[PDB]
Order: sequence, then C-alpha cells, then structure tokens
Amino acid sequence: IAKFAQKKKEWLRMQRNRFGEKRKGGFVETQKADMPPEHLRKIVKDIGDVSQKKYTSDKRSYLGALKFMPHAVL
Amino acid sequence: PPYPNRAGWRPRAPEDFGDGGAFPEIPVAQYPWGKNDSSSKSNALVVQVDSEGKVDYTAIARQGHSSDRIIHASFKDLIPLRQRAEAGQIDLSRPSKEEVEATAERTKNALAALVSGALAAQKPKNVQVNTKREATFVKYTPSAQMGNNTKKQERIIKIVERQRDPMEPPKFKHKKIPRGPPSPPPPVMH
Amino acid sequence: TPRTSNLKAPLMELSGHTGEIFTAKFDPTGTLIASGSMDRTIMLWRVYGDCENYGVLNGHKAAILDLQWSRDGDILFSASADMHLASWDLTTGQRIRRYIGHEEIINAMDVTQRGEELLISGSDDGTIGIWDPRTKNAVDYIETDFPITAVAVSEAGNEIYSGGIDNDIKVWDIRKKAVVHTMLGHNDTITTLRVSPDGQQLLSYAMDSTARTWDIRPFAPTDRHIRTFDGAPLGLEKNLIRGSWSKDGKKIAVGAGDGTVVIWGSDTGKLLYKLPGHKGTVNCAEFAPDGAPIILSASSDRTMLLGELI
Amino acid sequence: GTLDIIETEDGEMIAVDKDGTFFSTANATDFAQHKPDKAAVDRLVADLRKAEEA
Amino acid sequence: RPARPQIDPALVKSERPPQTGTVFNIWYNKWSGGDREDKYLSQTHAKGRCNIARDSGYTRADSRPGSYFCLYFARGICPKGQDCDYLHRLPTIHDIFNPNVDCFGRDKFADYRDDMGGVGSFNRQNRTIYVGRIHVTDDIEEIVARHFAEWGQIERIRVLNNRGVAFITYTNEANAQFAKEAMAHQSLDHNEILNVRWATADPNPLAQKREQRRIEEQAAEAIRRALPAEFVAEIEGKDPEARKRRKLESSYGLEGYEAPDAVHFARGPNAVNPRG
Amino acid sequence: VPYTGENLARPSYGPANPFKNNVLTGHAEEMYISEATFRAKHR
Amino acid sequence: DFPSVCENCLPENPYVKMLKEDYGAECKLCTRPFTVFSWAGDGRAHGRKKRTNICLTCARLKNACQCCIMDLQFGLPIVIRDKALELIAPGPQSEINREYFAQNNERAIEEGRAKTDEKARELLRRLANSKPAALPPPGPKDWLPPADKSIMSLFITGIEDDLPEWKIRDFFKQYGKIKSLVVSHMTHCAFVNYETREGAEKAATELKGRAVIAGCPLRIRWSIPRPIGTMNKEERAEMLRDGRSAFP
Amino acid sequence: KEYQGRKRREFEDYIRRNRLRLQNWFQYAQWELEQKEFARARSIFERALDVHPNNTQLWIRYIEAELKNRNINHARNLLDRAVTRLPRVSKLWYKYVYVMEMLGDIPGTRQVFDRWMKWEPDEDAWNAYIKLEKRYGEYERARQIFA
Amino acid sequence: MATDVALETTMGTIILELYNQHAPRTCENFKTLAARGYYDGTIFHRVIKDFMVQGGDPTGTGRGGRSIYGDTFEDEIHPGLRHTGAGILSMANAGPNTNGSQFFLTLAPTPWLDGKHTIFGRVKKGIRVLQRMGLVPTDADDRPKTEIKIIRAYVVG
Ligand SMILES: [Zn+2]
Ligand SMILES: [Zn+2]
Repeated sequence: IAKFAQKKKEWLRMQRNRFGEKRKGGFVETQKADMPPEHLRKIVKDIGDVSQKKYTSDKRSYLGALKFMPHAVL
Repeated sequence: PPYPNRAGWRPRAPEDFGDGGAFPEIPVAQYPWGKNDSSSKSNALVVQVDSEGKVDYTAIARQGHSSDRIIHASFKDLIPLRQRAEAGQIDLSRPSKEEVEATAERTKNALAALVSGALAAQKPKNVQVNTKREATFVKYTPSAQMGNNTKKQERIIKIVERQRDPMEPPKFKHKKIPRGPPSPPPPVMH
Repeated sequence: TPRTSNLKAPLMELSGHTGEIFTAKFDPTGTLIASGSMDRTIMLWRVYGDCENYGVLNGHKAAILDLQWSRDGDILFSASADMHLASWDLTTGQRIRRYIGHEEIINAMDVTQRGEELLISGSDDGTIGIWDPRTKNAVDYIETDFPITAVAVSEAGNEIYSGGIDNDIKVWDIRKKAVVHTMLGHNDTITTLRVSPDGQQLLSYAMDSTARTWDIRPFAPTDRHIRTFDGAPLGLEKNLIRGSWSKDGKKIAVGAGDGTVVIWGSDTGKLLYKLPGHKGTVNCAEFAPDGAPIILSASSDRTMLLGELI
Repeated sequence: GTLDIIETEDGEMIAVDKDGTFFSTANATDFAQHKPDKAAVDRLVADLRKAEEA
Repeated sequence: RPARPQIDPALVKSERPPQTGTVFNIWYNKWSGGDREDKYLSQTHAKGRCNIARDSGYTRADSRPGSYFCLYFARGICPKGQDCDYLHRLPTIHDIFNPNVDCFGRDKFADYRDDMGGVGSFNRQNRTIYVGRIHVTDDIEEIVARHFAEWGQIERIRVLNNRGVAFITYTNEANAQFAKEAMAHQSLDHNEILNVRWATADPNPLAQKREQRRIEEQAAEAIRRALPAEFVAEIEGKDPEARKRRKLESSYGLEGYEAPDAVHFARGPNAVNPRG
Repeated sequence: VPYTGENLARPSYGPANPFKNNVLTGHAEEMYISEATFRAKHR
Repeated sequence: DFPSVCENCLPENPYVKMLKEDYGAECKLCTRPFTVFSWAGDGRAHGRKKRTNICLTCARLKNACQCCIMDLQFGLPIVIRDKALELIAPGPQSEINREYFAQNNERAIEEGRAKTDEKARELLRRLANSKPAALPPPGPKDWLPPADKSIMSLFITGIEDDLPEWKIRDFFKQYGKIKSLVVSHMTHCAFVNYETREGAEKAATELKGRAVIAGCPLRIRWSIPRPIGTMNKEERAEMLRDGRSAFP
Repeated sequence: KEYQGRKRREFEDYIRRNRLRLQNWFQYAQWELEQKEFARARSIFERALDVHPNNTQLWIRYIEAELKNRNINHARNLLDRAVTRLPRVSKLWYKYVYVMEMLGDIPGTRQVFDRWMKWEPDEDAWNAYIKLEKRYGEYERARQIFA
Repeated sequence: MATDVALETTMGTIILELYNQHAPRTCENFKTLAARGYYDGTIFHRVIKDFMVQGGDPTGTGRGGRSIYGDTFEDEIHPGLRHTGAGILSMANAGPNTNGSQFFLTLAPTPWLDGKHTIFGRVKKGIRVLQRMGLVPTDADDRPKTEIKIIRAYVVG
C-alpha cells in the first residue's frame, strides 16, 4: 500500500483523464453560448465607419463579408 | 618477383607492378595505376563506364533527366529489335487482366484526386472552414544542429490546420511569370 | 516465398475505425473477427471470402477496452470504460444486456469457455467481477486494494490469474474468494495474462517490456518462472498490450510500441519474427485459433493487419 | 604500364598497347585532361579570325 | 528601477494626419485630391527622444525571456512605462538577433527600400547608418561623436563635411538599428531634421577589404566552433607539433601514405579517425 | 520472410564507408499516439 | 509536409504544438506563397508565434533554416556563409527573375531532375591563417600640462585602420570621464575631450604622450580641438610616421 | 551601364515579340560578346537553344563564340553536346574533328572519329578518317578503317 | 605458394594471386568456392570509388555469404600483410572472426583496416578491369546501377 500508493494515484488519474466520458475528444466540450448584446453593440460602435488606421487587419475581412451580404438582407 | 620471396623488392612504377596489384607484404603505399594528386573542385562530369567497360557519352545524353526516362541515344536504338543480337524471342503480349486492373486502380486514384482538386477549385465550398479539424502527429527524430554534433531529444509534433476567418478573401495577388525551359531535348534519331 | 493460407493476400489491411483499436479477437472457429475501439464501437469482419465488414455494434459510452466471444460464436461480450460489460447477440447485431456494478474503468475481461460459461472482469476500483451471462447483477466480486489491468481464467475454471498495478500475478481461488499464491518477478504493471492452449503455462506481458512465461501445472518449484522473452519495448503510451499463444503453443506473440508485433518460440526463446506494419503502438496480437499461420495485429493506427506466417 | 616493349625472334622493339588507348583517347579515362598547346589555340583562333575577316 | 513613461496618452491619442487633400481615403488612410510635391518636401521634426539614465528601466519584457526592444521607446514616444511588453534598454554586445528580424521584432527583408530607409535587409549584414542633413560647422565631428556614443558602441565614425554626412558603423547590428530609429528626424546641437538611413556598401577598397576580412573572420569563427580544436590545429598547420601529428595520423601506419582530407576529417561516430 | 529473426539478425558485411533523412533537418515520420498521451507529456 | 526548422528555433518543450496554414505567407526570398508552420514560443512573449519565413524550396536551395534563415551547417547568415565560402552558389533577386528561378528549380526538383563544403571551409581556414629626418620623441613640453586650463582636448597620433573607438573609449573611460572622442582613421588622428580637468591632467601625466593600446603605439599630447579636414597624403603619411616614431 | 541597359531592353523586347527569329537571338548574343559578358552571351545562346534545340546554325554560332574567345573547354563541351543532340548532322561531326586536329590532339581527333563511326556515317566520313590516318602515316590503321 | 583464380566478369578477366603461405584457410576457402562454382553469375554488390569493390554475395544484398567451414571462421591477421594499395584482396566481415564468403578488394591504399581484415591475395592481371569496375556509376547505397557480375570463377595452378 505505502509503496504503490502514488503509482495507484497517477494510474487512476491518467486512466480517468484518458478514458473519461467527459473527454471523448481529448478536451472537455461545451455548447456554444450566447454573448451579451452589449458586446456586439460595442464592436459595431468601435469600428464605426472603418476610418481609423487601427482596423486595417479587419478591412480585408469586412470587405470580404460583402460576398455574404445577400444572406443578411434576406 | 614471385611469391613469397619479395623481401627487399620495392616497386617504383606500374612497370614494376606489371599488370598491376599492390604487394601487401611490402610496407610502403603502392599505386598500381598511378597516384591521384587531388581533384581541385572541377565542374566536369565524372567520366563513367558502361556495362562492358567503355567510356560512356550517354551521360551527356541523360544530363538533367531522371533515371527512368527512356532516352534513345545510340545507333542500337535505330536497328530493328528482331535484328538486335542481344535478343532472340520478343514477348509481344498486351498485359493481363490483373495488371490492367492494377493500372486502372492506380490511375483512377491519382485522377480522382485531381478531379476533386478541380471540383473544389471550380466551386469554392462557400465557407472555407472544415469541421473535421483533427491533429496530425509527427515523430521527429532530429539531425544534429547548425554547429553542434551532440545528439538531442526526439520530438513529437502536433500539427493542426489553422482556423482562418471565413470572410477573408485570398491574401496574395497573382503574378505572370514566363514558363520555364523544357526538359533537356532528346537526341534527334534520324 | 510460398502461399500458406486461403486469403486474398499474404497480408491485408482492415481500416474503418475512427479511433485507436484497443482490442481485436478471433472467432473460436477462426473465421470472424471482432474489433473494439475508442470510437466506442465494435466492428465485425469475415476473414475469408475476400474480407467483409459485416457488422457494427454501437451502444457503449466510452472506449472498448476488451472483448471476448462465447464458446460457439453467437454472443460477444465486451468490457468498456463506461464502467460496463455488455453481451451482444450477433445474429441480430443487438445488445442483449449490460452488466453493471463496476465503479471505475474495466481494464480487462475474460470468459470461461468450458464447463459452464462465466464472465470475469478486472477493473481499476480494485475489483474482479464474477458475472453470470444471464443476470445484470454480479454473482461475485473479489475486492483487492489495487487496480487490476489483466485477468485470465484457469482451464479448470475456478482459479483467476490477475495482474495490476502491484506488479504481482495473483492467483485466486473463486470459491474461497481468496488468493492462493503470487507469482513474482515483474517490475511494472501487467498488461496481458493468457494461458497456453494445452494449459500448463501462462504468458504475461508487463510494462517493463518483458514477456514472461510461467508454469501453471500444480507440481512446480518455488520459482515458477519459465522464461523471460525480450524484444518488444513498451513505447511512450501506457497501453495494455495483449499477446497470445499459437494454437499449437510453440509460438508466442505480443505487440510493441514501435509498431511491431514480436513473435518468439515459447519452447526455445529465440526471436522468430519482428513483423512491422503499424504507426502507433500495437495494442493486440492474436494468432488464428484454427491452427492457421494467420497472425492479426491491431494498433492505435485506426487499422489492423492480418497476415500469414510463410 | 599500358605499353609492353617486347623483342621477338628477330630482336626488334615492338610496342604492345595493353588497352587500345595509345592512338585514341576514346576508351581512355583521362581523355578530358589534354590541355592543348598555346600555339595550337592561337592557330585555331587565327583561323577563325581569318574566316570572320573573309 | 521601473520604466518611466516618456509622454502621456493625452497626446498619444490616435487621429488623422492633417488634411492635405479633398477627401480622406479610408482604405489606405490617406488624403486624396491634393498634390505630390507637398509629400516630398514634408519631413517634420521628431516629437521626442529617449534617455538611458532617465527613461531606460525594467518592464514585463525584462520579466519575459526572449523578447524585443521597444521601437517607441527608441523613438522616445513610449507612454507605456513599466507596462510595455518590449524592452526599454539599449542592446549590449550580448544582444544578438537572427537575420529574419531586427532588434524591434520587425521583419527584415530580402531587399532595401530604394531610399535605404526602414527595417533593413538580411541579404547584407549592415552595421552602418548614414546621417544626412547636418548643419555644416567645425564642431560637427565632436557633436556626432558625442550623440552616437550616447546611442551605442562604435567601430568606425566617418563624418564628411562637404555635404554634412556622418557614416557611423557600430559593432552590433542591433545597435545600428536602434541608432537609426532613435536618431531619425532628431536634431543635433542645431535644430535640424536628420536623414538617418542605411548606408550603401562603401566604394573605398580599403573598406571593401576590411568588410570581406570581417566576413571570413566571422565565418571561420563559426567553422572553428563547428570543428574540434584538434582538427582545427591539424588543418591550420601553423605549428610543427600539430603538423607532425597531421603526418602521423594521416599515415595510419604505412610510411608515405598522406591520407585524403575527406577520409581523415570525415566526422562521424565510427568512420576512420578516433577523433570522431 | 524478410522479417524472420535470422534475416534480421544477419548484419550487412564489409567495412564502413570512410567518406536516410527525408527532412532537411532530421527524420520525420507520421505517428499515431493518443491525444491524452500528448497532452499529459506536454503538461 | 513538415517544416525544416532547426532545434534552437524549435521550442525547448520536446512536444510541439504547430499551426499549419496553406498559402499562409509570401516567401521572403522568392515572393511566392507557401505553407506556413508556426509555433508558440517558450516564454509567452507577446510578439507572435515563431513561423517559417521562407519556402521549403528556398530552404533546400540555400541550405537554410526555414525560420531563422541561417545556414544549416554552421549557423551563419546565408549571405555570410556564401560570401566567405562563395563557391557554393549565387542567387537571383531581380523581380521576375527570382520567381522564374524558384519555379524552375521547384518543378525540376519535384519531377526528379536537378557533404559538399568540407573542402571549402578547410580552404577558408588555410587562407585566413595565411596572414596579411627622424622625428624626435616627445619632450618635457610635450608631457607637461600647459597653464591654459581652457585647453581640454588631448590629441592622439598615428592611428591604424583597425583601431576602434569602443576600446579607445573604454581605456580612456577607465582613466577618466570623457565628454567626447573623435577618431579619424582616414587621417590617423584623434581628439579627446574629457569632462574633468583633473582627470584629463592625471591621465595625460600617467601616459606622458605614450600609450600602448592593443599593440598600437600612440602619441598623446595636448592640442587645441581642431576640425580634421581633407589633409594632404604627405600630411597623413607624416602623421603615421609620427605615431610610429612615438616609440624609439 | 545606362547604354547597356537600354540595349539589353531593346534586344529582349524583340525576343519577346518574335522568339522564333534566330537573328534576334544572334545579334543579342554577339553584342554581349562584344561587351565581354561571356556569362550573359552564354545564357542568351542557351535560351536560344531552348527555343531552337535542333538548329545547326545556332549550335555552330555558340561553339564558334567559345572558340573565338579561346574558351576551349566550354567549346568542347558544346561539341559533345551538339553531336549528342544531332548525331546525323555531319557538319557538327566535321567541325569537331577539324577543331581537334587544329588543337593538335590527334588522339582526340581519333576519338571523335571513332564515336562518329559508331554512328555509322556516310562514305565521306569514312573517307575522311582514312585520309586522317594516311596524313599521319598509319597505313595499318587506315587498313582497319577499310575493313 | 601462390594460386591463380580467374574471375571472368562482364568488364574483363581478373587473375587473382592467392597467398597460401600467409592466410591458408581463407585462401583454400576461396579456391573451393570458386571450384564448386559458388561465384558463377554473382554480382559486385558494392562499389565505392577510391575505396573498394566488394563481391561474392550470392544473394546480392550484402548480408548473405556461406563459407565452407559451416557459416563463419576466424580472422587471420598476419602482421606482415597490410592494405597497402589498389587491387588487394581481403575478406569482408561483419565483425571480428566473422569471415564468410564475400570478398572485399581495395581500389586504393586503405591502411585503417589492418587488424580487422584478412589479406589473402592480390590481382596478378586485370588491374584496369578493376579500375573501370571502380569507375562504374552507383546509387546512394553504393550499389552499381550498371550491373557487374562475375560470369565464372575458376582456378589455375
Ligand atoms: Zn521561396
Ligand atoms: Zn532556425
């Protein structure tokens, strides 16, 4: 007992971590949640018209999302 | 001198070697066909020989191709096969069903991969993200270092494809480059 | 390079699992194969004909860590890390029932083939469940104080050889629920325990990369260890590698973490084969039970290799 | 050692090429180290210059 | 000491350039509808400068190993203080960087900008900056020596008086990069807008010889680190003891063998030489 | 047949060359370890 | 499908988490798009991930690490390696020349057509170890400090091309406090403006117009700070012989 | 360098308009030879050989540029390449045997002739090789050539 | 005590002078293998330029080779014989006292194999045949792409 106690402890730890039902992909999976509406509100208020030089790395995606604008209208 | 009374004998030239062969019982370095001084990084092709020991210029013919490229370069390729002395009975049979089906499978796989490539190019898949974004593992035994020859630890690499933003256009403008030169032109066997 | 079996090829590859294959077992007649894998599934193949995945069994909530057949090949039993055993009717491909009562991951199980049929299970709660394959409730359970990773049943049907964390092969009597004696000599945790087809010797493979053959017949000296075969290193995964004996008992195979199934001669001790073919650790290595030279290797490659020993 | 100087029954110098590379640098492994004489190179160059002038 | 703030974010707010056009282009963030001459001549004075004694200190980059220096600290316009993620310090001689990046973490290029401004090139290990637009007086050499000695450690200062241009060659490329970024648009003892660029390769053949000799010195240093000291001594052959070891070890028994260099120095575990 | 213990035991003859990586800096091989194994060793 | 990255650019952790992005960046060398491999470093530095910066084709053609762009055999910058051991290979850098060269090499290598520098660096070390009226000595007026305390500048004579200001400044800094130090290798001249008059006087009294700096004899005296102009070739020649004749 | 860049631009504009015109290639390479840019002229000749791989006039121009500027080893490499490329063009074989006899390598001349005879040329080449051996006095070698 | 052994190969004929006074067991092993015909149609599986030509393997791979004293026999390092130059016949071995059937043969002076290889002959004729066998082209594992085989080996005395 007193000589295999740790070997038992990490064996149980490793087996439970590897073969638990909660980690059947290597990680604990959760459902995608909703954010606060104030988060989306702050994002659009900050980017505004896309005029400040901070948002260039966003400019390529913003204009790229123009391809998907017809879905948003529908 | 004959074997084994070559004691005191000490050769000076390939004359003294005769038709060659160093004498192991003489404790001096021997050169039955002459000393090699050096080779001061010439850019020349290495002179090679063919199956029966003659100097070969098909190296010039084959320079810049792969090993399995069929290149006709000799008068022998212009003599009808049934008159080539090296052959007596030529097997002119189309391959069997198993070889044809093995060929059809191999080529159907390669062409199917190219068809999937062409289809995914012709129809970009609306959103270019994949849900099945699993990881590859790579075992990675390293070589030494830039400057160190000490051995160091074996490496497990977890490679995942990066989550790219689905709204992004392609990053780089394409360019016009002239097409490169052909593969080295074959000998004209007229 | 001759032809020594009625296969389509001297070596075939069976793929289709979407996770590490932890176990793969032959039919008692040696014509069907059941493979249990960490995608929580069991795949059922026919070795002859050409090869055909004829069955998929679903229902387990975690990895399939072990499986066994019935005496005649109509019921399949399987132990899984959802803390459950299960029995499956293979004519309808449907789960007969689940055996509940284990509290941790069920590492190993064995089935008693002669006399009257039983189920033996070894699990990390330090328990050896004795199950009748008609009731969901356990007939008995041996209560140790260390996790158990490999179990086997004596041919007599009332001794259980069990090895686990404690590196000692404990032989228990069922009716006493008590340890007869402990074979000693392994240094790391026993991953497989298997009796020979004639029944007088015991293969054990542990995580110290030594496959030891022990004596089983009641008349034996104090040191019951016959031989310590080497040639199969444990890799970097702490998997439960499962070896086997040949049908004639002269050959002895285990899997090895460098992707190699290693076969020795049980009588002599020389490395007969070191067959490659896998890119993960080879978790299972099974000789065909009908006396064929067919070897089966199942790895954490999501595939298995079924070859002949020419 | 590629030439044998022999004397027959008439007692005369006969040279024997053991290989066939005395007269031709074909089959000679050292065919690529004949560095030509400077006078020969000058004569060839002056030949080409004369052709150009004509 | 903690890193002090150099200026305040009240004047490090982000806002447009002053209007030099009809309409502001939001993609390129530039004014449009104007002219081209204005841009050419407009090169304003620097808004700050940094001090080793007063400003340079410690930060979260001194906490974090293997990080870069702060470009805005080099320009003297870093209001972040201790909360900056980049070092507030002059590089020492032990601060080396790979060819693909500079001391500020900005990527280096295969080429130069056609005005020799910017980050630099990994296709030339340039340690020489070019300081133009200097007011031509007689104390210019003293002023250049004082200010650039404050900015780092110097191998060669070459100041021309005709056009008022100082070529400064530091001994560390990181020091050269820091000096260029810290002296661009700043002023000497007179109020002037310094044009600090990367210097071109020196057409003086003495400088060509010394640069080439430094290239072989650095490379041979790398070779001698790569090779064992005993192969180094045997190949160098400047001393007769290593020379006679070279003859004996290349003989390997037989007299007059003189083994090939490839066979004798072919390194490996078990190749030929016990020196391996 | 090539993987028989005798065939693996017999070594290649001859003296060594006095004068096979697929990556320019080492040897890389595709591998199939478990995700839990990688995460635990990395931790 | 796996990067050619050296072990110092790789993390210290033997278990590597890489991100792979097809067409992720332009190659810095050939300006073609290539698959980028990137990994988070060792210290959670802000920065970015360390990534491959050149393609595998350019790494194979220049024998370079794909992150650091240093030579895989010695740890040198590619330009330094090939300049010193230039007999390996050149390379093109004009615009469509460099894409054309890279596309032709990549197509050749991939369709089959197409350890080498031991001799080159053996030769380099052989080459590098192949090595490359009388003026009066200074007098009592030369080592005696003048009464004009406004004159602060010391004057150094006979400077070789390979004499650097960092060791000159370290030597005069361990003596005294320096305000400025001007050294012209073109005219073999130097001026030193100290900060402390007492320190300058005691250092010049210690040296007496004579100094041994890295095997170079130097004559130091007092002089008015003067702009070093475009001196005559005879002027700098006599300047050099004065520096040499500082030691008899 | 300004003038050279202007000329190089006009030459390569005409190569882009009509790469099939040998005179475009020829004048470009001759101008670089006149500028003593032998690497540049060689590169032009090789790009011309990529467009016209089997052109006897082009092969002769390249070989003669090397021989005129005394690059004998470059020229002999070109001669081996050319008679490999075009082994039934007797002009290239005659140029190669003539060049070796000018250089005074009579064994080299015999080597080139032996390779030609392997290709089994016409009667004029067999006659030329008999006349080589008669020129240098080897009547037994000429007897072997008649066999 | 010298014995001739003729190896008719595809590139000419090698005449081998075998040293019965110095390495008798290895020499008579070579005689018996050649006389039985164990070398007929057997290829030279390794050629390394300026080092070596190795042959005698009937499997052509470099792990085979079956001697006449069972499987292997002992090394005969007579201290008067060294690998002094080109064309020197020795026995290729995996390690010490592991001589089988494959014969090493130096194309160059290789005096770092003394003490571990058994010299038992030389070439008496055919040194240019050996030189061109050294000049054939090979692959990464030193095997000749252009195929060299001993057509027939026999004994002359
Ligand atoms: Zn590139
Ligand atoms: Zn690197």
